[PDB]
Amino acid sequence: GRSRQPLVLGDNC
Amino acid sequence: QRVSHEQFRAALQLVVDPGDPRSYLDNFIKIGEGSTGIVCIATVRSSGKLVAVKKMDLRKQQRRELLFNEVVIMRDYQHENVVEMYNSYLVGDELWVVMEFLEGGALTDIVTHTRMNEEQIAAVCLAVLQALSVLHAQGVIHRDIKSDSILLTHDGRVKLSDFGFCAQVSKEVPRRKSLVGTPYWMAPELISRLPYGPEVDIWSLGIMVIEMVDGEPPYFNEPPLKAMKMIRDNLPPRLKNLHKVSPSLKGFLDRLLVRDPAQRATAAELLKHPFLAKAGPPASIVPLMRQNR
Repeated sequence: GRSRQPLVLGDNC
Repeated sequence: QRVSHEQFRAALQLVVDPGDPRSYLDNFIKIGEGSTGIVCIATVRSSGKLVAVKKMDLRKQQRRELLFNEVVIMRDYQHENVVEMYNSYLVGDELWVVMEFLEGGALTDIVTHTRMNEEQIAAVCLAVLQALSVLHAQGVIHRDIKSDSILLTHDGRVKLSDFGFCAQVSKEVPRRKSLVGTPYWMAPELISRLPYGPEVDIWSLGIMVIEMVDGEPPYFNEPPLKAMKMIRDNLPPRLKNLHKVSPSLKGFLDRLLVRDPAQRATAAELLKHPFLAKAGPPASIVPLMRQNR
């Protein structure tokens, strides 16, 4: 919870 | 594997400045772990000027190809409400982007330690929207709108930063579909990986407005992944401090936090919204900054 970190889905890995 | 690394590095070389900036930059002072690596300030030896340097490890990205976007898209971009990029370089296995140093720091420090008033909120929203109207008219989506991406000068001027996830659309490829952002600020269509446009930044701006009023985005205590599930499924989140927001701020926010993206207001429309006539000048922001409080 309370995370300010981005998320990028590695959908093409 | 090594082949994809070496190809990727050669490709990036074609879009960065040639040369080793280590020969001209001194006195590195770390200020952050940013989106995709570390952010330092440094002094430029020939001018005495301070710059910000973002360093991104080529081997540590979730989607390495995203490193192409900012360095190409923002290359010679000039706007008073957008952080200026000066050069980029390849240093070992790191991409370095050199840019203007915003001495006032980020809006996040404010929003977690104080309570903005509506004059100040409108000034931030006007600035951001001036930036987003011009960006969006030329096909550029930011995709990581949140207080951490908004930076300030000493005298309260506001600039958008952190273009690392930005994307270019065009006539022939008008939509993106990538799950990119910061979970609690993501538009629901982007969460669902449906085609989306510039509208996504308008929703994230809504969430940032919630930050400015409540201190944090909705569902912030939930783990990121469930929070994302809720955003995708529920109706628009509501302010916890709604009793403290004016009718014009509520009506503004209602045009941002719309699920149907085709019904959500555009930046160009929002520029005309009466909430923004309450905007204070840069001086109105200055009392909020850590140094003056």
